[PDB]
Amino acid sequence: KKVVLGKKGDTVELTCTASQKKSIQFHWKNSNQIKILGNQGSFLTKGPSKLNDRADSRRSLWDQGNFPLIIKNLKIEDSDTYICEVEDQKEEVQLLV
Amino acid sequence: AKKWVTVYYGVPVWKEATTTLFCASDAKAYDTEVHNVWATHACVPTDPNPQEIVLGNVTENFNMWKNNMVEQMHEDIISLWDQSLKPCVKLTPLCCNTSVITQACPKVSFEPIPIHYCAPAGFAILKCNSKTFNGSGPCTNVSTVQCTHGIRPVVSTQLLLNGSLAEEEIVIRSENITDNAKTIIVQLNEAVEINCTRPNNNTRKSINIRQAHCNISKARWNETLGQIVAKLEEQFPNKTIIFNHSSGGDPEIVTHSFNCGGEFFYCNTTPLFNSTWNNTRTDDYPTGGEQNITLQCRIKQIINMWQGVGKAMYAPPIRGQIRCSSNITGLLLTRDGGRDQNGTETFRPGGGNMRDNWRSELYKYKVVKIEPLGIAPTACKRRV
Amino acid sequence: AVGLGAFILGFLGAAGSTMGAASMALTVQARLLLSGIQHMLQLTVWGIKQLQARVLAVERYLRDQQLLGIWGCSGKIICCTNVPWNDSWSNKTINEIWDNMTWMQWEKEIDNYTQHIYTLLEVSQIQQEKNEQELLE
Amino acid sequence: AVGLGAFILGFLGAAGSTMGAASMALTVQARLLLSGIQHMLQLTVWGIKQLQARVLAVERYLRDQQLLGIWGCSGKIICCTNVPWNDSWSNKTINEIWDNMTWMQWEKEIDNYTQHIYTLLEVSQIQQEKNEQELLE
Amino acid sequence: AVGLGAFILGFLGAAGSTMGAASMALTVQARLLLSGIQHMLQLTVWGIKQLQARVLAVERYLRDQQLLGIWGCSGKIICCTNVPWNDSWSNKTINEIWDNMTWMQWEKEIDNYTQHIYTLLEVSQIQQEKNEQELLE
Ligand SMILES: *[C@@H]1O[C@H](CO)[C@@H](O[C@@H]2O[C@H](CO)[C@@H](O[C@@H]3O[C@H](CO)[C@@H](O)[C@H](O[C@H]4O[C@H](CO)[C@@H](O)[C@H](O)[C@@H]4O[C@H]4O[C@H](CO)[C@@H](O)[C@H](O)[C@@H]4O)[C@@H]3O)[C@H](O)[C@H]2NC(C)=O)[C@H](O)[C@H]1NC(C)=O
Ligand SMILES: *[C@@H]1O[C@H](CO)[C@@H](O[C@@H]2O[C@H](CO)[C@@H](O[C@@H]3O[C@H](CO)[C@@H](O)[C@H](O)[C@@H]3O)[C@H](O)[C@H]2NC(C)=O)[C@H](O)[C@H]1NC(C)=O
Ligand SMILES: CCCCCCCCCCCCO[C@@H]1O[C@H](CO)[C@@H](O[C@H]2O[C@H](CO)[C@@H](O)[C@H](O)[C@H]2O)[C@H](O)[C@H]1O
Ligand SMILES: CCCCCCCCCCCCO[C@@H]1O[C@H](CO)[C@@H](O[C@H]2O[C@H](CO)[C@@H](O)[C@H](O)[C@H]2O)[C@H](O)[C@H]1O
Ligand SMILES: CCCCCCCCCCCCO[C@@H]1O[C@H](CO)[C@@H](O[C@H]2O[C@H](CO)[C@@H](O)[C@H](O)[C@H]2O)[C@H](O)[C@H]1O
Ligand SMILES: *[C@@H]1O[C@H](CO)[C@@H](O[C@@H]2O[C@H](CO)[C@@H](O)[C@H](O)[C@H]2NC(C)=O)[C@H](O)[C@H]1NC(C)=O
Ligand SMILES: *[C@@H]1O[C@H](CO)[C@@H](O[C@@H]2O[C@H](CO)[C@@H](O)[C@H](O)[C@H]2NC(C)=O)[C@H](O)[C@H]1NC(C)=O
Ligand SMILES: *[C@@H]1O[C@H](CO)[C@@H](O[C@@H]2O[C@H](CO)[C@@H](O)[C@H](O)[C@H]2NC(C)=O)[C@H](O)[C@H]1NC(C)=O
Ligand SMILES: *[C@@H]1O[C@H](CO)[C@@H](O[C@@H]2O[C@H](CO)[C@@H](O)[C@H](O)[C@H]2NC(C)=O)[C@H](O)[C@H]1NC(C)=O
Ligand SMILES: *[C@@H]1O[C@H](CO)[C@@H](O[C@@H]2O[C@H](CO)[C@@H](O)[C@H](O)[C@H]2NC(C)=O)[C@H](O)[C@H]1NC(C)=O
Ligand SMILES: *[C@@H]1O[C@H](CO)[C@@H](O[C@@H]2O[C@H](CO)[C@@H](O)[C@H](O)[C@H]2NC(C)=O)[C@H](O)[C@H]1NC(C)=O
Ligand SMILES: *[C@@H]1O[C@H](CO)[C@@H](O[C@@H]2O[C@H](CO)[C@@H](O)[C@H](O)[C@H]2NC(C)=O)[C@H](O)[C@H]1NC(C)=O
Ligand SMILES: *[C@@H]1O[C@H](CO)[C@@H](O[C@@H]2O[C@H](CO)[C@@H](O)[C@H](O)[C@H]2NC(C)=O)[C@H](O)[C@H]1NC(C)=O
Ligand SMILES: *[C@@H]1O[C@H](CO)[C@@H](O)[C@H](O)[C@H]1NC(C)=O
Ligand SMILES: *[C@@H]1O[C@H](CO)[C@@H](O)[C@H](O)[C@H]1NC(C)=O
Ligand SMILES: *[C@@H]1O[C@H](CO)[C@@H](O)[C@H](O)[C@H]1NC(C)=O
Ligand SMILES: *[C@@H]1O[C@H](CO)[C@@H](O)[C@H](O)[C@H]1NC(C)=O
Ligand SMILES: *[C@@H]1O[C@H](CO)[C@@H](O)[C@H](O)[C@H]1NC(C)=O
Ligand SMILES: *[C@@H]1O[C@H](CO)[C@@H](O)[C@H](O)[C@H]1NC(C)=O
Ligand SMILES: *[C@@H]1O[C@H](CO)[C@@H](O)[C@H](O)[C@H]1NC(C)=O
Ligand SMILES: *[C@@H]1O[C@H](CO)[C@@H](O)[C@H](O)[C@H]1NC(C)=O
Ligand SMILES: *[C@@H]1O[C@H](CO)[C@@H](O)[C@H](O)[C@H]1NC(C)=O
Ligand SMILES: *[C@@H]1O[C@H](CO)[C@@H](O)[C@H](O)[C@H]1NC(C)=O
Ligand SMILES: *[C@@H]1O[C@H](CO)[C@@H](O)[C@H](O)[C@H]1NC(C)=O
Ligand SMILES: *[C@@H]1O[C@H](CO)[C@@H](O)[C@H](O)[C@H]1NC(C)=O
Repeated sequence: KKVVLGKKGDTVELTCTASQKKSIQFHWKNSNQIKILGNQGSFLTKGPSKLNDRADSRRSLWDQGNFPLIIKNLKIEDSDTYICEVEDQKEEVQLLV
Repeated sequence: AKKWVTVYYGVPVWKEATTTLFCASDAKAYDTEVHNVWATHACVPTDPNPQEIVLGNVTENFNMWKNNMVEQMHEDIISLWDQSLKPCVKLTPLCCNTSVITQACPKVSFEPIPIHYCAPAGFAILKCNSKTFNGSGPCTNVSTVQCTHGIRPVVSTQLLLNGSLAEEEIVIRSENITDNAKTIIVQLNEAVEINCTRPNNNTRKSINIRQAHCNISKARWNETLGQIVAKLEEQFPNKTIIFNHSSGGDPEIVTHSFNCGGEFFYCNTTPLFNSTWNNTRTDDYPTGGEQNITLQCRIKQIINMWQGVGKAMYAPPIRGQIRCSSNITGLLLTRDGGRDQNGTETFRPGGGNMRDNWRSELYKYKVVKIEPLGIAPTACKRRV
Repeated sequence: AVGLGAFILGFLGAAGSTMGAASMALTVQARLLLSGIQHMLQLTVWGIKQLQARVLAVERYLRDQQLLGIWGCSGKIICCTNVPWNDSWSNKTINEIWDNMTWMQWEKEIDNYTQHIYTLLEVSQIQQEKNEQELLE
Repeated sequence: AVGLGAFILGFLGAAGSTMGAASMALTVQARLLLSGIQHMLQLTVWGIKQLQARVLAVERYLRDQQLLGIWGCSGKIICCTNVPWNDSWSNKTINEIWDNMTWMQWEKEIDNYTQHIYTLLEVSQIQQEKNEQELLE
Repeated sequence: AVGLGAFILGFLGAAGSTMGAASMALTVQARLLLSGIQHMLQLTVWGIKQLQARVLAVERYLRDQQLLGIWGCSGKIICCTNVPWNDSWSNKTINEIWDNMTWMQWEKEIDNYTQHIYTLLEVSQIQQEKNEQELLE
């Protein structure tokens, strides 16, 4: 896994990517398969997660094949494995705080 | 006694193909209304005498989630909207600066016309006539047509409006009913009427006009959920079925949305999805006798666009009466799954991907081409 | 006839029929055919669309009838060649294929070999032409 | 040409000509052909009707050209078979028929036998195919 | 294909290509084809004009395919005859003609002889038919 370490109170950008640049559906889930963020059409949605008031995404980059998850105000409780689902492929990044 | 190669021409074999479809519609072209104006120079008159041929004993694999007819409808509708419901300010990213267009916002009449998609010469459309077709299995009753049924391009989220109903039962279709990352399309076999309005009696607030409501028959809505629940129960037999409000995100997803004229009606659907179902019967919709579930709606001027990333501003609301009368014909649901779902499943309104809205109507159709040249072994030999 | 299969170039039979049954049905229909035994704009528009489909099918038909001469099968609906079946392409017997399979199933059974077979057919025709011209001297 | 007889599929000659005369005229015209030596709605409507008639005649022509393969006569305007005339069908000589009768009169002379003859033609073709495949071994 | 030459009946190749090059290109394209690998009144008017052009080309094509039977070349794009070249009509060799000339140049080279050649082709076919029927006795 890619491993990214942040610190309590910081902001971390975790990313998923694609070879195709535009009109790509993606989702971010945690290790317990709970949705955090995702792309429906052109809209950003949130899942039933502990991160709904902290997680965000830079919508302008979605058409660049870059689908970031940004967690603002990190806590130790956020350390986890974050799973990207983009198109058909999956990616995993571990976040430590 | 040897097997020899034989070439045959006129072999009744077809393959999947992608071509550009044309369209037809019953446009009047003099009503000034956007769809009639667009259709005037986009679509032809419909076929005065359409025909359908049933193919006996033909099994065909259909897949509604890989259907390219969707992409064409998606692109035609985007053009229809961009050529009509023009925002005053259109702001989009460019990668990442912003590109801004300032232009007039005339108000226009805006009501959908069912559009029929038709195969060009050399192509044909196969239609799956099974009443239980789930969107990805084989279809054992297949007929050939040139044109699809007409589909009204209604653009909405959470609840699908107008379009069409299932023949017998509510059918729940999902590419993968268990991955928690697909929109579940629920097609109803009965419509539920929703009546939305702003009845010409509004004021303005400052320091309202942007206030409207929608009435949903209570009895039909609760009966509808009971039938949906019965099908969900079959899929998830040991779990509680919970209908909840949306999870968060852009307003177009969180609330319902639709467009009448230039009025975008963002409506709070919490009153429709706030209940826990035990087998197929529950409470949480008390029998008070009102028989009307009402939604609170707002008209917004700055909205997120569905056709791409960006925001757009539209001119303020019409001062008279706005009336919309729609048929809820299906739902777009997503699941709340996870490792800790200890005996329950939660369903929430979703949508926002306009392709899902179009798949819900185009799922029965496939475009094919004919490849008449085939080879089979024979017992004859060529004289040489 | 020509409407078999519910489409032009579906000439040899109904989709869903077995290959064998379709051939027999075609023969019977051929014998019968030779024995010989409300106005609106949309009518104009669709009349043109229908003609375009019919004209195109005819043009494609005629083109293919001449293109097939490359394998020595020009001007034919049913040809016959001198290329052996080679067994590995399909392990089924003549009766198994013709009696139980339809045409689509058959094409699925061997579509990993048709580009190979087409090449073999061309090679055989070239050799046949060469041999005939050598004999004519 | 193709307009002979004042209709499509009247190819072999003028109605009213004798069978013999029509054949000779056809040959002459064929040599010449190869040597090579105001706007109203009704124009749209009739343009479509005219095309439908022409497209249909072509489709029928092509269909029949392939159907006739059942007697070994595919792809032909004039065929030749190995079925004897059998005398009783018509007691006239070759010159009497070809020199004095037209085509309609001829068909009237023998229309009590054409279903019989068609059957005989099919049988001969089947036997010919069988014999050829038996020889090729 | 059929669009070669930028016109229907330009089937054998691009104008401007040499005769030889066109033949080779035709073979390659034939292999590929068999391997298989906004509304206004004027749309009605021109749709009809386009169909008339296409229908006419088909009718002419089919007619000529049958007319050529007079030389023993019916049903063919490329024929082969038994009439000697006779030298005087053209003093060029097979390679000189096919490698360096285009089709228009070639026709210009021999258009003082084509009526003569057409006559010779007819005569040969008549003799061939006569000989075959004499043998069949
Ligand atoms: C599902 O299908 C149904 C029907 O099959 C769709 O329902 C239709 O929705 C349209 C949208 O409003 C509605 O159209 C109105 O009908 C009224 C009947 O007379 C018209 O008067 C009204 O026209 C006025 O309002 C328009 C708003 O944009 C103006 O553009 C237009 O110029 C008119 O405006 C004048 O009058 C108003 C009056 O208050 C005034 O304020 C203005 O200033 C101006 O003076 C519309 O035509 C249809 O009647 C509905 N059909 C039915 C049967 O009710 C439904 O929308 C589909 N669902 C979805 C989601 O699309
Ligand atoms: C649930 O909501 C619906 C709205 O969709 C209510 O129906 C409406 O009830 C009002 C009651 O007055 C009806 O008004 C009547 O209109 C006619 C029109 O000519 C008028 O003549 C009558 O005097 C009266 O004003 C209204 O028409 C009716 N809407 C429809 C479409 O019929 C319904 O009553 C609500 N349910 C309950 C239990 O309140
Ligand atoms: C109005 C539209 C009508 C449709 C027109 C269709 C035109 C398409 C032409 C495709 C030609 C394919 O390519 C060519 O075909 C001819 C067909 O006899 C082959 O020709 C072969 O048969 C002929 C006659 O049996 C022989 O004289 C020749 O020696 C032999 O090789 C060529 O070897 C091949 O290179
Ligand atoms: C766009 C429309 C174009 C018109 C399409 C017309 C299609 C109509 C097809 C009719 C088929 C009639 O029925 C079938 O014909 C073929 C014609 O060769 C016959 O086939 C016969 O000739 C071929 C070639 O000479 C041999 O390979 C075969 O062994 C022999 O039996 C079949 O024995 C007969 O059963
Ligand atoms: C819908 C429109 C379709 C297009 C219709 C075109 C019809 C044009 C017909 C032109 C006929 C030309 O003239 C005639 O052609 C036939 C073609 O086999 C020749 O016939 C020759 O071939 C046939 C078959 O190979 C033999 O049976 C015959 O013994 C032999 O002479 C005639 O000797 C000639 O006189
Ligand atoms: C396959 O689907 C077709 C289309 O619905 C069914 O045929 C229809 O049956 C109804 C019964 O009243 C008729 O009114 C329609 O006109 C029929 N349509 C056509 C195109 O024929 C057909 O029965 C189905 N077959 C099976 C086995 O279910
Ligand atoms: C639609 O129904 C078909 C069956 O008719 C489902 O396909 C089956 O899925 C199971 C899952 O393990 C396989 O074992 C079967 O072999 C499949 N059958 C066939 C014929 O493919 C299909 O998945 C259903 N699709 C949806 C969208 O629910
Ligand atoms: C439908 O989604 C489920 C859930 O993602 C897929 O099943 C998973 O497949 C991965 C592959 O390694 C396994 O590790 C998971 O444990 C599986 N999950 C479960 C719950 O079994 C399933 O394969 C998908 N089905 C299709 C047809 O794609
Ligand atoms: C939508 O439903 C509401 C009730 O849920 C309707 O409002 C009621 O209308 C009746 C009719 O006389 C009044 O007596 C009630 O007092 C109203 N209720 C309230 C809370 O004011 C409303 O009119 C319906 N909408 C439409 C368009 O009819
Ligand atoms: C939305 O308005 C429609 C009419 O435009 C309502 O349908 C009518 O309901 C009354 C109630 O008794 C019936 O008598 C009428 O016959 C119905 N009309 C039609 C055409 O069926 C509809 O019920 C309204 N929706 C809601 C939720 O009240
Ligand atoms: C609808 O979803 C919300 C969001 O998850 C549920 O609210 C949560 O309920 C649990 C139960 O203990 C609380 O701990 C969470 O704090 C609640 N979330 C929030 C944001 O308050 C809600 O209960 C669901 N509704 C139904 C009917 O189950
Ligand atoms: C939809 O309406 C409901 C009211 O029925 C809103 O829920 C309320 O939100 C406020 C916000 O603080 C809470 O204090 C209330 O207790 C909530 N009410 C209930 C019954 O839970 C809901 O947020 C609205 N949703 C949207 C998307 O507008
Ligand atoms: C779910 O939303 C519905 C929307 O109707 C709520 O129903 C209303 O509940 C209040 C509670 O006092 C009643 O007074 C209303 O009359 C009810 N509406 C109708 C049309 O009868 C329902 O209670 C909500 N459920 C939960 C569990 O909160
Ligand atoms: C129905 O309620 C009973 C009460 O104990 C519970 O055990 C059961 O699981 C519930 N079933 C569903 C589907 O909610
Ligand atoms: C649906 O309405 C009927 C009407 O009697 C009621 O009994 C039933 O409990 C309702 N369903 C729910 C979920 O309240
Ligand atoms: C809702 O469905 C009924 C079923 O017949 C139909 O008559 C009605 O017009 C539909 N309403 C809309 C708005 O399309
Ligand atoms: C389909 O199966 C039935 C079973 O008797 C048969 O009669 C019918 O002809 C079949 N259709 C085709 C296309 O073979
Ligand atoms: C086809 O026959 C040849 C004959 O030697 C053989 O080598 C070849 O492998 C066969 N094709 C296949 C796919 O086995
Ligand atoms: C081919 O058919 C024979 C018949 O006995 C069988 O033994 C053989 O295994 C078959 N080959 C394959 C690949 O199934
Ligand atoms: C009709 O008879 C006259 C008599 O000379 C003849 O010249 C003419 O060609 C005949 N017409 C036909 C169709 O034979
Ligand atoms: C045809 O010739 C056969 C030869 O034996 C004969 O039996 C038959 O009766 C003849 N046909 C007629 C109508 O006489
Ligand atoms: C057939 O022609 C011959 C020729 O002499 C004649 O004698 C005989 O009677 C004719 N048959 C009939 C039935 O007229
Ligand atoms: C024209 O000449 C150029 C020179 O290279 C050649 O490539 C091209 O194919 C020629 N065009 C034709 C029609 O032969
Ligand atoms: C063609 O060959 C013959 C053979 O004798 C010859 O007489 C004739 O003159 C040749 N043609 C020309 C134009 O020389
Ligand atoms: C024909 O080609 C030969 C080749 O040597 C040449 O000698 C002769 O003069 C040529 N004839 C003419 C008329 O040019």
